[PDB]
Amino acid sequence: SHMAHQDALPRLPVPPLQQSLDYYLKALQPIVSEEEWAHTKQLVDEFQTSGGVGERLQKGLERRAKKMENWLSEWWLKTAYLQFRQPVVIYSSPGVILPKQDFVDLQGQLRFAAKLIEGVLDFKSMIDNETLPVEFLGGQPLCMNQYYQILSSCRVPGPKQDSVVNFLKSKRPPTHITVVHNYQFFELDVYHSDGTPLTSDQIFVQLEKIWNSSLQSNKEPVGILTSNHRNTWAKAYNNLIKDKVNRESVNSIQKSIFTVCLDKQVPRVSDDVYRNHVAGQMLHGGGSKFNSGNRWFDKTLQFIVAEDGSCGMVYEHAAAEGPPIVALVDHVMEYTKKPELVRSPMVPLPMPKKLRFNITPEIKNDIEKAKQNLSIMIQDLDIMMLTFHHFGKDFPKSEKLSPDAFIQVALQLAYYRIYGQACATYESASLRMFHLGRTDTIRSASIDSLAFVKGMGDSTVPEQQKVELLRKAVQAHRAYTDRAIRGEAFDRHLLGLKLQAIEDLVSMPDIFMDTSYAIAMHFNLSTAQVPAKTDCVGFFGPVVPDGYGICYNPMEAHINFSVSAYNSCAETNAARMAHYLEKALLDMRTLLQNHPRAK
Ligand SMILES: CC(C)(COP(=O)(O)OP(=O)(O)OC[C@H]1O[C@@H](n2cnc3c(N)ncnc32)[C@H](O)[C@@H]1OP(=O)(O)O)[C@@H](O)C(=O)NCCC(=O)NCCS
Ligand SMILES: CCCCCC(=O)O[C@H](CC(=O)O)C[N+](C)(C)C
Repeated sequence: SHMAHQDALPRLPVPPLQQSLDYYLKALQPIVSEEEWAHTKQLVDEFQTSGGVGERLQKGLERRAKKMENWLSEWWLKTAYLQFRQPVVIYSSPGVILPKQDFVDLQGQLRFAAKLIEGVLDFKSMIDNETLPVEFLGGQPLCMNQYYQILSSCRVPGPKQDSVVNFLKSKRPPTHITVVHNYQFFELDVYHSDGTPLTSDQIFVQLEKIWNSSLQSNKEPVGILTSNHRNTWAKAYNNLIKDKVNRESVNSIQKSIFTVCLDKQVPRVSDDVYRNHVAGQMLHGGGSKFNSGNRWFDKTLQFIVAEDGSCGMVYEHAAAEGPPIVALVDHVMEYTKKPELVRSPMVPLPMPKKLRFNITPEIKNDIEKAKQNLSIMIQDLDIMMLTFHHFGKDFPKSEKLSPDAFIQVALQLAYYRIYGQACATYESASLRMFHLGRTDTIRSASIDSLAFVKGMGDSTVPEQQKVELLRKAVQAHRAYTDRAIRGEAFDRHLLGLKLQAIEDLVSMPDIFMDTSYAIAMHFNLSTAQVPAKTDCVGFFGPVVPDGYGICYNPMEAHINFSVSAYNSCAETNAARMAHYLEKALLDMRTLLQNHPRAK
């Protein structure tokens, strides 16, 4: 970002070896057997002995930190995304459900879309001018690098690994966005010759031309190709761009500031599954027969505007994290609520260029294969959207407890109630207080949380006694959270030690081939909090076949929840997990209310 600000930021540290290993052993106690823990304990001692393997790997990481801006940056981006070969849809690209808008006709839909585009361009002005306000977390300045990765960027299919292109700072920065309607892409300039951005009224006029130039959905949904396996898409992509026209259209899409998807009307569904269907529409598009072909999942930022008033977005994870994305959302949404002023008669405008695609028998086959693949993915995705209206951050705070920790502890309780045991739990932690920092792992399953979930369901433990255990678990989780954001967690560290071993060309350390580590890294619960002023909520698929994907936005009086699971695993059920979570939160409130502290 603004290089001045970035330079004053501390560099991602490398936690002490013995410290991280100690935290690791503690986080394992609640998720592994005594026999397994005892063995790991032995591997740890040997691993960190003087003159041992761990010490050499640690030294390597410290050297890496001295010759790079962030010793973790490239490794993370690579292992977490660029090398992740599964489809980006559902398994990687997070989806976001925004507050439903009130437009009831085409003009209204296009009206909001125009306002949204203008709001994004407004936010972009701060990025180009580097005037974007500095943010804080834990009272520390935060990295703003992510904001210069979301716009005018795109992921690119690679035979072995993927790459990312960013034109935000190219010789002549893109001044156009891409609009998709009925699977057809259009190149739309949102800036005038002089350099000033088009007005909402002006953008609206352009969207109309675009909409009328693609009234029928007869064209092939070429964009659905971006939802297939990366290896398959890499090859299909290479073929697709062999045509001059096709390559030209793709280039326009990749360079576009961002994409706006004008989704078509979808079959009315039951009211008890409506929100789940809107979440699916934002995450994957619903299917090849709906709006899945009306997208380009390699594009970093995709804003979706439904015909029935619904709206949201889906973004490619290799670019940024949640906070930056939601920050842009809060600004855009708040912008669409701003009144109108200058309604002067706008001057004529050019016809948005239509990014055509020359289909061939081979390309057609690729599209069909993509449809088939996407159909399987969607059929296996189990989503449950839960709006916890009972309460929000308000109650936990009135109890002098961290809301997020309260929620995480509630999730642990809910899981234990269902399966009778704890499980490796992952909660995203922001490392933005460090230059180029992304995230680390907060492990919600601990000695204190397990002690709580056990005593909580113990009909032989005094209700007041469960209160102490509850507060202790919450405090323990808050402590872990504070350490994580300060670069004191151990997950990314341990990952670094393993990649370092690989780089040092030494045999894989036993500690990394240990069963305990496999268990610890197999997150049956993958979660993250998406704080936002806008009453929205994010969602993503589970990270493992037998796990859940839980995302939430804690508001003051309520909490927006999203729970995902796979139908391939009979042991998991999104609705059930959501219900136990809701009940878990309530029971914890009841417990605390039944035993006030003040007198
Ligand atoms: C882990 C994380 C979410 C915790 O955030 P947090 O703001 O500390 O969450 P908390 O629940 O502790 O605090 C929320 C509110 O409760 C309050 N609070 C916390 N502890 C409290 C206490 N003991 N008593 C009273 N109030 C308390 C906070 O002041 C805050 O108040 P606000 O509503 O006025 O802002 C954050 O540190 C982080 O890392 N976020 C990034 C996650 C991410 O990257 N997500 C996207 C992944 S792609
Ligand atoms: C709208 C975005 C909601 C959060 C998505 C998220 O948490 O992505 C995580 C990023 C990280 O922790 O590195 C990964 N995860 C989805 C697997 C938790």
